[PDB]
Amino acid sequence: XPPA
Amino acid sequence: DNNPAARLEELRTIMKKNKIDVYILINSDEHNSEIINEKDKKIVKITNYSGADGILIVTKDKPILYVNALYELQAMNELDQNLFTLRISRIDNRDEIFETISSLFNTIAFDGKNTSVVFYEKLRKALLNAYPKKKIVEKIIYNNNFDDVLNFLVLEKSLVEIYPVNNKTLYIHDRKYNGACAGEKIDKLKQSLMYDIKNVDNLLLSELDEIAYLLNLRGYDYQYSPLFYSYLLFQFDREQDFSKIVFFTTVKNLPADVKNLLEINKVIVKEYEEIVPYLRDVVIPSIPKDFKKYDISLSPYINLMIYKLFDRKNVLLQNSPVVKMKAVKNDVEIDNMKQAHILDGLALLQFFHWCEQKRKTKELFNETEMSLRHKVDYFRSTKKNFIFPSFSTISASGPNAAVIHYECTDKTNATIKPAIYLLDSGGQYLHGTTDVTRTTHFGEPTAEEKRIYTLVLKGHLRLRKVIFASYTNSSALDFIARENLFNNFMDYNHGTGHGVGLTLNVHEGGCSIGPVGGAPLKKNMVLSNEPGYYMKDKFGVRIENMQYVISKEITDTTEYLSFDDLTMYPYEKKLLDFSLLTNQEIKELNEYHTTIRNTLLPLVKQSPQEYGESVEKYLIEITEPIAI
Amino acid sequence: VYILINSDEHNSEIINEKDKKIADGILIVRISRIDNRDEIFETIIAFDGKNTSVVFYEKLRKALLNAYPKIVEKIFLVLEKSLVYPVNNKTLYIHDRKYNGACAGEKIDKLKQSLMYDIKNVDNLLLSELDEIAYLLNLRGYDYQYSPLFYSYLLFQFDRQDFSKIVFFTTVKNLPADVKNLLEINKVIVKEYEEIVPYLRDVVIPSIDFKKYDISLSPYINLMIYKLFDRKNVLLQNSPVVKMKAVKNDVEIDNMKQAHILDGLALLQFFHWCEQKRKTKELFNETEMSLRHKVDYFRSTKKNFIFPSFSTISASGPNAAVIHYECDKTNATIKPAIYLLDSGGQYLHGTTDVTRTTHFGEPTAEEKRIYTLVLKGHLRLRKVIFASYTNSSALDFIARENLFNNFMDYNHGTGHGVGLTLNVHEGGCSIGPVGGAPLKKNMVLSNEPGYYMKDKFGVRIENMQYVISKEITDTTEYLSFDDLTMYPYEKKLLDFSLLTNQEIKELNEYHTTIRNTLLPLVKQSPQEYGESVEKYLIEITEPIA
Ligand SMILES: [Mn+2]
Ligand SMILES: [Mn+2]
Ligand SMILES: [Mn+2]
Ligand SMILES: [Mn+2]
Repeated sequence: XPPA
Repeated sequence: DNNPAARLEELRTIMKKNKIDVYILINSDEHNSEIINEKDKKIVKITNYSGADGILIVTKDKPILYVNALYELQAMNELDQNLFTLRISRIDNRDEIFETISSLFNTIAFDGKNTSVVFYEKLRKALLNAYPKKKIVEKIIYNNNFDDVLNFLVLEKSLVEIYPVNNKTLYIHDRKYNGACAGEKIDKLKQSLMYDIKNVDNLLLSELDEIAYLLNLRGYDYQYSPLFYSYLLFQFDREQDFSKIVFFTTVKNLPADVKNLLEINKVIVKEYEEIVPYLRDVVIPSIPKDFKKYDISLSPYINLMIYKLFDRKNVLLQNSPVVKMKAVKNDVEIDNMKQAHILDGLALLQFFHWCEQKRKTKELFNETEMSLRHKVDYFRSTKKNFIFPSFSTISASGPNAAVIHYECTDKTNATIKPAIYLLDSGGQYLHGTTDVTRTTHFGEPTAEEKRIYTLVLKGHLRLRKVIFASYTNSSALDFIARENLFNNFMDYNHGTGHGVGLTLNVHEGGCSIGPVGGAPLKKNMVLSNEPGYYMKDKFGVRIENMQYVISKEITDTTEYLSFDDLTMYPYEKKLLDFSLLTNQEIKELNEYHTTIRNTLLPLVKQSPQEYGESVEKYLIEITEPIAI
Repeated sequence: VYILINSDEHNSEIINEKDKKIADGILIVRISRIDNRDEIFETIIAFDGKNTSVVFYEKLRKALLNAYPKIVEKIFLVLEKSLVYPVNNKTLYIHDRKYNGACAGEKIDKLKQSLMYDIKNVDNLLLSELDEIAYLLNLRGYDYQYSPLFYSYLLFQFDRQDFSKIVFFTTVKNLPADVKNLLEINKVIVKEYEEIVPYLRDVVIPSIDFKKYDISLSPYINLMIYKLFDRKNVLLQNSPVVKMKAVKNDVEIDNMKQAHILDGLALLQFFHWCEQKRKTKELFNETEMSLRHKVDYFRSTKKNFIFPSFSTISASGPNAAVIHYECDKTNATIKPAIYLLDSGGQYLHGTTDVTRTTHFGEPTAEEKRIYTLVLKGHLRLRKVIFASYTNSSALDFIARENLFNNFMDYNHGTGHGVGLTLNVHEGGCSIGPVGGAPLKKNMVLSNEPGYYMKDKFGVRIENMQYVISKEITDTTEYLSFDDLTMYPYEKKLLDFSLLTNQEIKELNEYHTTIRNTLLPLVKQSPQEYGESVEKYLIEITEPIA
């Protein structure tokens, strides 16, 4: 998943 | 029910017997790992909050737990708010916790193993300007002897002690996968110390992916990354090579062929827990007393314990040269990444083929998120050179797809519905690490759903093929992935892309594509491309590929770059809004889908046992060219 | 090894005749690109203490220390008297509040607060940037040709508590009588300009883990003032005034709009003149110089005009490929070909900067294509909607992308900040490939993509615009721009194969807006603007089918  | 009020009221006594007023508990380990093992999860045993990001201030008054914004809806559902004060951290409020703990107490404690120097210093420098009158005395507490004591206390061992042990052995990552010998990499690191870093002769590698990458070794200490607990210490001798190399790790997990091969650099091998007394006793006393010379170079997020052994004036916090080293893949690595993604595409194909068949039977609607998650994980596991999943699979139906990091559990499981379905999944292979998201629909898509998908897809297709001058900052690339959402006053609360390791961590630094911080990109960097959009209580969409930086064109003046695909799996035609799609996008979709068919179809046909003709018909179906 | 730079004691980009010993250049006793930037320090002792900035000098000595490892430096030699002119006797004047929206005391108060909260480690601050001083004191001057600024220094000393002393160094013979009031009115002490080095040396400096600095200096400050201190005690940073005037207040934006309306009127008269003469073949006996004098003339007749904000670029044909082109022995005849006009002015209302490219002949398909590719990024940047966290370098990217798709690029930045009756290039914000930061509401920026071909031609299309708040949702603030510049684009140069319907709609919207704004003013003064002018304005603002 997303780096955020 | 493993009661916290019990464990908290218990803790408050152990703080008391130590004269310890305020205690900060954080979820992390001494390697700054994104995913921590159980032995390092202290916060959950005390709060029943199992979320990964969180910080716990434990005082005489009501304890406060900070968590990230993405974990909030889980913390309300988990954390009892009568016992503990709940609070959210956002990009807005970030330093609030520093302000907070400044607002309370003359004795404070930290887990030396579980705290970054970054957190510590920002706090300590919060209390410098908070209470200029107070003097801060920092102390490392060894073997629970507090009898030698603003007191800042770095704790050698946690006040919360705990889990399974890993006995599986380290293995060599064969050159055929990594493209370069450990010796070559260590020779490159050597060159860095001569030219680049001339103000330090001592370097400690604390990042596990850096140590694995450099030594071409992998291990079993982590569930989702094939890494192993270690430190690698380098001591440079200017007059122009390495004086010593000290490898701290779990020796019982060190195989025999690796040890003899560790006589190749004549590496000294120590036990893992000896890092502190070795630095404290052997290293530090040996270092002799316009241009400043530093005693040691530590990674920015190095644990507090290792840091406090030195005088802060003599430590240099910066990235290892390994960071830039791993961010640019060599061609063998790229080629291997392609093979891993090819294997992954085959696995996704089986997964969606199976879904589609059960969609028809309608048996798909007795399935759950957990069931679907085990299936894709299974299909990957039947693949050559597969190690294990590269992170916990996000399998989310309908409204749960609006939760970015959503995790089904045996407890949290939902029935698959004829609605939006989001699957974010990836694998570890000897060939590399993969990360891919696809969003599909098992029902009749609504107009809003198609439109949201397509607006996400437009950003995603743009970033696949974008042409950019080599100087272009990666934050520009992040912007074009969002443009089409921006035009609609829509956004997503995460970054667009991250670097990705070769059989290391699914999130690797050294490059990224995001709104804050950015730099130019280099050829053969590998990055994710993953715009999304999330509607609470309704649904969400994310579409993610991995791709690598290629040279597109070189003129007399300028070098232009673009990307090339790693990920091979098609997009969802049922979700397409053709009123939003230019013909250049449709052609790009078609060109991608045909490349997928050319690649995967011959692999399918030759294992009719494993795949069969229903699968290739399915493959041919989802790759059929769209009409202009 | 002597190092001569083109800069003055104040880090002016456009330097007076007193300062030119060799615009952009460095003499050492080869081009500099975005990759090649540090080449010169790798390439490379005495310096002009007046002309040399501590950024260059510290970067040099540091670079030198990397190799060859111990240097000795005496005021490395720093020359007070430089090795290797007209004077300005004209008076300074107050910039009225109706234009700038904030009293000089109200600014100083804001500045005083920066020292209580933002800067806690130093009590002394020296302002060397002429526009910062002019902005802070709401005063303007004649010391420079294209910017209404004056040679000065301004030193603040803080009591930690309040400001203990404010001393203003300047040319006192240019300080008027009503102004000497405003100086004692803020209780300022007024000293002369050459007193800077003596006052710091023989007065201020005798005073004063967790560290306290002696003085805060702007990064590009000259060495003569710098070397008056030991490096350890000198904190190099932007002053608080850099982010104060980068954000215009609303009265400032209102005045900026009015400045651009007057400017739209001057361009309208200028190009109406060109066009009448095009019809008669008369234009082709004119020259780059006469067209230059003509547009400067038409501004000079606008209300509250001061002088041109930079040297007008009037460029025909192949000359349009020279980005910085400056008209006597360089002067060329006007041709039936590409013509590029880059001009602007200083008004009491604000500073303008505009570029339009047109064609006095019949455009080739190449010229139209190049023009339209440039225009497309220009138009994109005009109306772009972006989350308020967006780095400005991203805005720079989208002004390039259409050019990128064809493997073309321009060798300059897309935009810079603009001051209010100040420098036409202002720091505090920009739109560029290298440096970038999030933009804020009421920042004023140029938007000026281009493309240039040696010996053939060039195109640049430039507007000024300012940042607005477009939408605020639960999570996010979306920003966009609104126009300052009001002048049409060139319909003759449009390639309609490259233009989307959204671009046409926006063109029409912009052109009808220009007509709605300029036309009633034109009709108010028939003797300044003929019926020919009205008809011409109407024709260039007509919707594209
Ligand atoms: Mn993912
Ligand atoms: Mn990802
Ligand atoms: Mn201009
Ligand atoms: Mn300009």
